[PDB]
Amino acid sequence: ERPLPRRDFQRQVWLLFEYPESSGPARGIAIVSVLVILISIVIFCLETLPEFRDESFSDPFFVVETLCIIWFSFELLVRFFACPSKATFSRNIMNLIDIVAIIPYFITLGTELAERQGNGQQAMSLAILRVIRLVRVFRIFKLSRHSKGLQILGQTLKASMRELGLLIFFLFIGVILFSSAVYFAEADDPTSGFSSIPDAFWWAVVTMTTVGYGDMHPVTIGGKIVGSLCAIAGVLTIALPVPVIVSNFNYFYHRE
Amino acid sequence: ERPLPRRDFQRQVWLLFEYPESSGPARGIAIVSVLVILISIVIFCLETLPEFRDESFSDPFFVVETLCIIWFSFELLVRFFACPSKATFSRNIMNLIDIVAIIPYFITLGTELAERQGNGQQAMSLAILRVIRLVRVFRIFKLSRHSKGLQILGQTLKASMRELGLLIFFLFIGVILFSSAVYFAEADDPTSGFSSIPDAFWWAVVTMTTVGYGDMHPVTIGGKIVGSLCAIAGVLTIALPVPVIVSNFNYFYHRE
Amino acid sequence: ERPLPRRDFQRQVWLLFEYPESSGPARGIAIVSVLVILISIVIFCLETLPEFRDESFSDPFFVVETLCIIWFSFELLVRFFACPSKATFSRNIMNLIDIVAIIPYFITLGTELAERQGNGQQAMSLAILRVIRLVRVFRIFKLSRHSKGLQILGQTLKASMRELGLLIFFLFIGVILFSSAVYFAEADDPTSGFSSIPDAFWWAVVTMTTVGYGDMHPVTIGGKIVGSLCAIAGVLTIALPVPVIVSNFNYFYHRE
Amino acid sequence: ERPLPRRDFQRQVWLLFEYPESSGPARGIAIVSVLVILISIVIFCLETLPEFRDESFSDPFFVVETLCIIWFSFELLVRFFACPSKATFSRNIMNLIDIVAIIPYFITLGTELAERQGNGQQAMSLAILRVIRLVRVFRIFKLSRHSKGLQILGQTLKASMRELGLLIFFLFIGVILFSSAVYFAEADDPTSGFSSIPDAFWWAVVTMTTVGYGDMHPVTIGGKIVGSLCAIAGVLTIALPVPVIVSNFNYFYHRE
Ligand SMILES: [K+]
Ligand SMILES: [K+]
Ligand SMILES: [K+]
Repeated sequence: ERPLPRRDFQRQVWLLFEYPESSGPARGIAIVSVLVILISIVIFCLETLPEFRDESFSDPFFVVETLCIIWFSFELLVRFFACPSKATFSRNIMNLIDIVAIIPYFITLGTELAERQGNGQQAMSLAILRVIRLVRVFRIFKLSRHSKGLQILGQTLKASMRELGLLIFFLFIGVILFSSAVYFAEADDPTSGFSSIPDAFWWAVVTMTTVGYGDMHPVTIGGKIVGSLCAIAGVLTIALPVPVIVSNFNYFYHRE
Repeated sequence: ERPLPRRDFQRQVWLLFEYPESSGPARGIAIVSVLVILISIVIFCLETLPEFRDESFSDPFFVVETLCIIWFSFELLVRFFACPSKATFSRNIMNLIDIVAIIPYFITLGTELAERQGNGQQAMSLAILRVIRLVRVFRIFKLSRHSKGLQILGQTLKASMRELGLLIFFLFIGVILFSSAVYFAEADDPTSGFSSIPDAFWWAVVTMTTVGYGDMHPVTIGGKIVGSLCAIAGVLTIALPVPVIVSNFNYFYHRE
Repeated sequence: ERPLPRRDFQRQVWLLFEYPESSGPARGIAIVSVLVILISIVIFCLETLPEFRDESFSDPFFVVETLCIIWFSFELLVRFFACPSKATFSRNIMNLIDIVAIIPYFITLGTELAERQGNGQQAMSLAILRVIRLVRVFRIFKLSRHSKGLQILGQTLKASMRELGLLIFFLFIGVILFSSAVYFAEADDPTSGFSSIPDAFWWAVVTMTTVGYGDMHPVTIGGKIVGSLCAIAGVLTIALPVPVIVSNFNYFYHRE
Repeated sequence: ERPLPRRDFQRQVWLLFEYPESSGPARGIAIVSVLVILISIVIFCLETLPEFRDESFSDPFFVVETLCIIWFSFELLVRFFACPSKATFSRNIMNLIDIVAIIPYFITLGTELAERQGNGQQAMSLAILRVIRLVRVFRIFKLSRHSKGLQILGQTLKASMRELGLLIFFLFIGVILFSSAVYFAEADDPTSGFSSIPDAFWWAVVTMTTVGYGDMHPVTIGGKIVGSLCAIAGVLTIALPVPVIVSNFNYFYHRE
């Protein structure tokens, strides 16, 4: 188990914010957290449309974000307020997700107020600002608190690291081998889409995995001879470590 | 078992219309029902061609439908006429399929006679009438009475609801994650098909499941780096709960 | 076992033409049959090129066929010459393959000599003559005499007829359902490739099985909503009876 | 086990160059070999770009190759210098990979110096020189010394030769059968991409394996009827001997 605060207000509060099975208020708090997470995801994925892109203070999009960040920060602060051991809090993982999901809103807001008002700046960089906007998407994983499915998935992926390594390794070797073969089989032809070996990598990964987008396909006979072998060998290299991961997931899931 | 009427005419009739193993007439009735269902499906799927679309009373298409509806209604009425318990009849499922397959023909016919003759109407709506035409397709499931395969499938799908939930959940998370990544990796380029994050959802679902229609594919290098990972992760998220459903079906089917 | 002729010449001959494990000559005869089969297949698949198509007596293509038919007929006649029981010969299957592979050459040749010389004819029909040319391809299955793999495959396919029926049935139901849904979701749009429900069948089969050729894909949002579900449900309906057939093949193959 | 030299310098040297678990220097040597292999692969795959292609002595690309070949030759020579039995050295496989990876650099260099200086030559041939450049790619397999994954893969592929034969055989039969059917179903149409049976082979292999590049697809109804059956039968013929190979790999990998 875990220690309990065994006190007057703090123990009651921590049982409220930690165990959704306790009472009516615990279920209410949990549903509130789920609703706010969903709202924030929709806001993030919606503000990127062509229509509102155009070319702050009262915009509809800029409000909702502040409300969601307020609620996340309040929840994190209260949850940390009554926590028995600090070492466990540091060693956890959900708290890392929460703090990472709260950081970017402070950085963006913080950066604009100080610099624009009292300095001349590029932005920072086109790349730097763009990079942050992307990190803002980790709010999905806050649903790990409310579903056993994601936690089972996390444990399965942690247990099976080595097989992931093997799968990527076999894919890499196959990609290099077949890219080289099909580039050299089509150098003499003028009308070929393969300009260099680093350009056939995309074709090799899209053919081994059986997606086959349809651009860059062989035309010479020597090209087709190799494009068949790539298709055949993709299945063989892909399907080797799948049973291990499926077995791990099934055991972790049906365990209880 | 089930109670039997244990009477003079009604018991004989219900044994005729319920158990196709009894006699010659039972087999004849069953084959008649199968023929009529097939005819009705062909009529529904055939009257939609470009040729007879053009821009009622004696049309070839409008007759056959009335005959099929007559036979379905007669069969349902007779089957319900001699039924021991009403609660079982309400709690069943095949009867729901039958009544749902009979409703739309009455609504369409019923609506035209009263309104056109004595009122001015839009139709109802373009959408409303169009919506009903689609519901007319549930006549296929009336074959659940005549094949063990469909009933095995129904039981398997009922038992494995949770794994279906998990599969859709993992797909949804993967879709959002990779759509966001590949939209942000291709914002700077002018010649890109991805205008907004809600526009990359189609690409993500068509790549994770390995269909790969071939429109909307990445062009920048940063786009290709992510389009490879989507292809790899689609297999992993798809192939997790398949063994459970296959095991359920195999057990339900080979049970007897 | 099987009866043996137990005689002077006929028993020796039948042991020569039936059991390739006996002696050196048996192995020589077997290799000769394999070489002739391969030659005939190459001739059939080669005479169809654009170059020799253009718009008989001494053509290179017309000779080789007569030689191969001569050898096949000689082998069949000798094999039947010393056969203990006639009922077994009729009830076999390899002999059916041999006679079916020998028939078309006689029909084509036979038809030209009598009719052209003494009558005026269309050909017979464009379709009739074309149909026969296709039947000429059953010469491949004569390799069932020389590989255990094909015979294992034949036994597996014979044992698992019912699961094949179920697979086709589920595919048919899924095809009709999703074709109807995606035709009705795209009637209002002008620029759609789906003209009628019988036209969406091709899209449904190419999407459920995850080939995805790339013509005929949805454009409206309502179309995409259904095109995702088709992709998901294809895997589910395809992957149900595969384990049974794989188990049958594995048992029949590893049995000995 | 294996014999040990049991001597003063040679035994110490062979333990250094053979067992990376011994000491610090053994780990250093192993990491050096890995770094050099990776460098050489990058050089080979990088010198083929459009930019440095243009239309030796001090080029950046021509140096690095000489350094890598020097190190490979030194390592091979030292490893062979202290080897107990010659028969084992000949019967090994890693040494074959090393000598094959060292040969091409000598041939290319050797050929240019003698012939250009004292003779007039074509090159040798466009094909001959091109063929060698391709063989230069076997440097990847030198990583078999430093990963258990590749060695497990080698043992699995050696054990399962027969199932590979069966898979290719079933694919070949299916390809011929469906190519013939879909060529004859589309001869009458003018606007068809299938000019001859040898031209439909590419379509058959790309459809059976479910890649589906998207050129060459059927247009007539008779063509679509067969293009569906090809898609269905590809899964059946592909998925038969996969369980055997997966079982072999799993046993060899989880053995220890
Ligand atoms: K696929
Ligand atoms: K495709
Ligand atoms: K595909």
